[PDB]
Amino acid sequence: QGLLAGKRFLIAGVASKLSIAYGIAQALHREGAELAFTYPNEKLKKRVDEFAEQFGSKLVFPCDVAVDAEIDNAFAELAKHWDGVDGVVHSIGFAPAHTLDGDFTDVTDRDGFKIAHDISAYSFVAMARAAKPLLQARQGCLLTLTYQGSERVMPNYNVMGMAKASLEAGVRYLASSLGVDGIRVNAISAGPIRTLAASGIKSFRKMLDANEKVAPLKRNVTIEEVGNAALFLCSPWASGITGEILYVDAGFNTVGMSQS
Amino acid sequence: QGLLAGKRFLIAGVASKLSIAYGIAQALHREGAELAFTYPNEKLKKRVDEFAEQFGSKLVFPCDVAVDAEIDNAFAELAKHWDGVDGVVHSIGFAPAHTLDGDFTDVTDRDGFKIAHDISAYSFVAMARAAKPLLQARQGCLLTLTYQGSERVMPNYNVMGMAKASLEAGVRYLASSLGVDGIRVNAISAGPIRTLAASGIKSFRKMLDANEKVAPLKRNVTIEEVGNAALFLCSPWASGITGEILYVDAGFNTVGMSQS
Amino acid sequence: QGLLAGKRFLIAGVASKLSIAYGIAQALHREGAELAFTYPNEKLKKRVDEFAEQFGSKLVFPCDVAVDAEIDNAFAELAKHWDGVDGVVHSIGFAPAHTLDGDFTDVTDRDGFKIAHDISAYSFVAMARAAKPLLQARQGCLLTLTYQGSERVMPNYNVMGMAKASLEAGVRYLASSLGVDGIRVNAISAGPIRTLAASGIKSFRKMLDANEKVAPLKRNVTIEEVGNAALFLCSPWASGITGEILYVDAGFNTVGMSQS
Amino acid sequence: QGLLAGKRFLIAGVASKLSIAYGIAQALHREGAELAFTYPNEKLKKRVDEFAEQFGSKLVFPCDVAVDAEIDNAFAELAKHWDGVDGVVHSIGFAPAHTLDGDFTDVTDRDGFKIAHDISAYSFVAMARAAKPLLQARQGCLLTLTYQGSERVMPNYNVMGMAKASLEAGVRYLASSLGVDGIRVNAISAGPIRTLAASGIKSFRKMLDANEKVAPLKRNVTIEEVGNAALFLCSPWASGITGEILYVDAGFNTVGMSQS
Ligand SMILES: NC(=O)c1ccc[n+]([C@@H]2O[C@H](COP(=O)([O-])OP(=O)(O)OC[C@H]3O[C@@H](n4cnc5c(N)ncnc54)[C@H](O)[C@@H]3O)[C@@H](O)[C@H]2O)c1
Ligand SMILES: NC(=O)c1ccc[n+]([C@@H]2O[C@H](COP(=O)([O-])OP(=O)(O)OC[C@H]3O[C@@H](n4cnc5c(N)ncnc54)[C@H](O)[C@@H]3O)[C@@H](O)[C@H]2O)c1
Ligand SMILES: NC(=O)c1ccc[n+]([C@@H]2O[C@H](COP(=O)([O-])OP(=O)(O)OC[C@H]3O[C@@H](n4cnc5c(N)ncnc54)[C@H](O)[C@@H]3O)[C@@H](O)[C@H]2O)c1
Ligand SMILES: NC(=O)c1ccc[n+]([C@@H]2O[C@H](COP(=O)([O-])OP(=O)(O)OC[C@H]3O[C@@H](n4cnc5c(N)ncnc54)[C@H](O)[C@@H]3O)[C@@H](O)[C@H]2O)c1
Repeated sequence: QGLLAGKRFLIAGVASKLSIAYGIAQALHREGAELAFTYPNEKLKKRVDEFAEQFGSKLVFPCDVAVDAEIDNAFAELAKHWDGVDGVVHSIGFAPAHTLDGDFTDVTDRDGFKIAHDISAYSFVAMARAAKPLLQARQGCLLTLTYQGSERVMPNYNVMGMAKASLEAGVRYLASSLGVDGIRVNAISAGPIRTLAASGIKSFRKMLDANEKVAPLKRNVTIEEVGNAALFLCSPWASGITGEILYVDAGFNTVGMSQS
Repeated sequence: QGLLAGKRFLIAGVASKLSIAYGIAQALHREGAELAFTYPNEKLKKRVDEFAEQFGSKLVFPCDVAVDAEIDNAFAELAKHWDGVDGVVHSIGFAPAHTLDGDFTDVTDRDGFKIAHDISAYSFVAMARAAKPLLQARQGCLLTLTYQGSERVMPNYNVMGMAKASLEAGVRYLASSLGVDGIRVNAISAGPIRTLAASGIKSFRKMLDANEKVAPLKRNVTIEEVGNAALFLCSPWASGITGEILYVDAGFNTVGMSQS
Repeated sequence: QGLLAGKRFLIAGVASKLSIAYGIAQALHREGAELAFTYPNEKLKKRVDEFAEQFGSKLVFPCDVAVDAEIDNAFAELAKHWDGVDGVVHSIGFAPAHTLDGDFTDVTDRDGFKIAHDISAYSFVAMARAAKPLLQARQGCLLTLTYQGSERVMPNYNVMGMAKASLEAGVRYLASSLGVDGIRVNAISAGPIRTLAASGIKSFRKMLDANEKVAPLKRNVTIEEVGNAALFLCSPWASGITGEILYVDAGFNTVGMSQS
Repeated sequence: QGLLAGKRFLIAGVASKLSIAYGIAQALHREGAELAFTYPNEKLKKRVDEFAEQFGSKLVFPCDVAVDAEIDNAFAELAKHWDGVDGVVHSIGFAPAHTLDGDFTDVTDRDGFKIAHDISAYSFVAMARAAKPLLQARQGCLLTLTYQGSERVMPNYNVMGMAKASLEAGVRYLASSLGVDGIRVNAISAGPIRTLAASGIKSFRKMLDANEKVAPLKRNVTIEEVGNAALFLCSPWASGITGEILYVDAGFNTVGMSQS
């Protein structure tokens, strides 16, 4: 038996096999978890069904976190199939491209700010409410991904750095609120990894090349290592850890100035 | 001839004689600065006109930071009068009443999140964009107010924690964007202060009494030490300080666990 | 197999069955690890022989970290039995009772300060150096314990706060130095736990009680939960992690102010 | 008059006209402070009398911070002239050369650890204790200098980072220990400036080049910009500010990764 024998986990935000969430899906399944999966939109449905089956899963649901009623239904639809759940993994984030390309002051407009924070920060609080019942059942847990662009400035990150800072404070507030029920809320801050949201971004190459040089382990981290770190926080080995941001970035955050 | 002699400062967020905005206006004036002012809406037009008079000022303009026209217009209006400005002081913050009262997961709703972040965080960026031409002239600087509820959970603060965390990251993103022009960007993390944004609230009472016991100096902060600290971060004595979050809370944030 | 099958770990700082290093050992053996052990003075030896016998181990050595030869010695003595080690686990700390018993200014003399930083902080840098040859073979990994009394004031803790601050800086620096050799350095900020360090102290309970009231999971943490976190940080599941301070304190570090 | 109208201030650690101590003293004298100085060893005495002459001071005393006797005497010898005192500025920092030149794990020996901590971290505590009676009288304040080597890795800083972290904790433990006598205790974390610590070192030249590139204000900071921030923390404008590490580094600390 694996560490999560006969446990249930919903995984929000699986678009491709390069995803962080795919790396998280692998790891949990490896340790004998039973996965459910949400999809954002009808175009993604067939691919998420293929990914679901790859993890021996037939529990797929449409959930666009921009809509309230999709969040409510997607967990009311899950409540039919499962009478409880051990963890929900939030691995969602978005910003309009125009707010990510350039200098923060000019391109950061109201509507792009409003979306960044809605999808990337409020979805997690929305999802935490719509899960609270099925989580209370098994004293389950929450996991989200964040980026250190929130604590310190990173080129081009811009309005995401704010929406990610909102989300990390939001982790600590969910943790205190849901603590009394036995639910743990945690996040991982991942180093840069090549996925869909990095597709063809030219900054990303140089920026990964910089992260590789600056980091203490002299390499960029893998979706495998983010998967294993997530698993730990989704497991009973992390029962004393709530409210935590776990940096999985080779120790890049700890470096103030690199020799060359 | 005080420290700020023949300098100009727009002060955004004066609603009463209790306000941190008021305290800041007092000490900047007390050092010989030419203040301009803004007011949210028509109902607060007279009271601010009255508070404007007090500091030799007649440069009062309408600014609801919810609307994009009103932000840009009021920064043209001022550009007729002034051809330069040494500082802008953001001191605006709002969240709907039901978001600041209950269980975080239970009470915190999509629009309440949108609104809180929109007024309490994006307004700062929007004002920095609008204020950018004038500040370029004098190589001036920005200042906003934040609360350590972002960094560590406080009771009944909830989504404002998420909104302040977003604002504080914003301060750093601005610090880097506008730093090429000598424009500084800082914030003050004020202890709790009975100002207008706590009246009718019986929790805030208990909150000030706790703060007095935990704080090292064993006393709350009113608005004149927050005012004098804003004076400092707005003076040429802080020419080397940008992107800072200065804690004006008589040490509260350093205490891990206070005796009883 | 267990996760740590065919892996070797040294455990420095086993005093009693209340100890954290004791708890750590139980976790590591439970997943198939072959432990070594150390003892500081002659009076401890047989108790450490007996704890080592409980984990199927006759690798028990003298290592008083006050003495350089005794640190240099044991890692030559270990070098006979093992060609390569998968990690040292530093779990040593000390301060003269009189320094942890009163007002910080009144009681913090030069020798107290000297011992505190020598045993609790410096030692980790020495035992990193002594252990580096055996660590490079299997790309092993270090791990010390710390208390959040470094980052915020806890009453009585006093000089150990400055020692732990030094130690946590010790971690980030070693992590950069030894990263090049593939080595991971990490710490755990454990919540307060009743162990032989507190045995005689009245005020520690009132401190343990406070933690339970403030912490979001409303409970203290066990040497098991610390132990299980230390297993994860010593494994291939934490290969993407170095320089981290992982809080295992049921989320006490996230709360600025708790209901009552 | 200026801000510090007939206040008294002690300045430990003026080495030359390039020192921060000197630069602070200057800015403190500008606002009407009567200054007293100390010197370390018999060589520096004339130079420190020569400098103390520049600012109106014949109050100059011998104080090697390695020795307890000269601390208790220096504050007994000051107590003759001055009945009370308004602040003590601690600009003392020292580590061996060998410890600040190489790989961290190799060059850090027990004695170099003990010197770096004992001088750069304990000296600040020891002086606060001797200076209590005089400080208590005028409800005076303490200031110290630190480097963000404590919080993140800057190359070749090595064991000093452990001492600056140790120090930065002591600022908090002293802020809460001496807080009940209305004594404020703060530190300035200063950007890199060329001083007598930098003289002879060649890495320093390169480290300022990068710090200028990275820092949002595109410039290093001046002893006058550190002077005027110290002034603020030693003044009545900072009465709500204790236990603070104020960054005066052109916002370098706020940058995760600079473009280029
Ligand atoms: N890429 C990195 O190196 C990195 C580093 C740190 C943190 N992260 C975080 O990891 C998370 C996962 O991103 P990723 O790296 O796997 O990239 P990704 O683009 O594959 O993942 C983001 C996911 O968000 C989903 N999503 C977008 N809008 C949605 C909506 N309205 N409703 C529902 N789902 C929606 C997408 O379908 C997608 O699967 C993000 O929140 C990101 O900020 C990534
Ligand atoms: N009082 C505290 O405990 C404390 C501590 C730290 C920081 N802060 C923050 O400092 C700032 C100042 O608050 P305050 O203490 O002066 O209270 P306040 O109510 O006097 O000030 C808030 C200001 O925001 C303005 N405002 C609200 N909604 C607006 C809108 N739609 N458009 C434009 N202006 C709008 C109000 O007119 C008012 O002037 C806020 O951001 C607050 O959150 C408060
Ligand atoms: N228990 C807590 O509240 C707590 C919380 C966080 C961190 N910590 C830290 O974790 C570590 C483990 O503490 P513990 O709870 O296991 O206490 P413990 O007393 O059970 O273990 C401390 C160990 O340090 C050893 N030690 C003391 N002086 C030594 C010396 N000169 N040379 C070598 N070894 C020496 C002791 O003999 C013992 O084995 C310490 O560094 C402590 O500061 C403790
Ligand atoms: N300049 C920078 O780059 C920089 C940046 C951040 C922090 N700092 C810190 O600021 C402080 C001032 O450094 P500086 O730039 O003026 O260099 P400096 O060497 O000129 O000043 C340090 C002072 O410490 C004194 N000192 C050393 N050992 C002593 C002892 N045993 N007893 C008494 N006095 C002793 C010296 O006499 C000297 O005046 C130090 O703590 C330094 O670590 C410097």
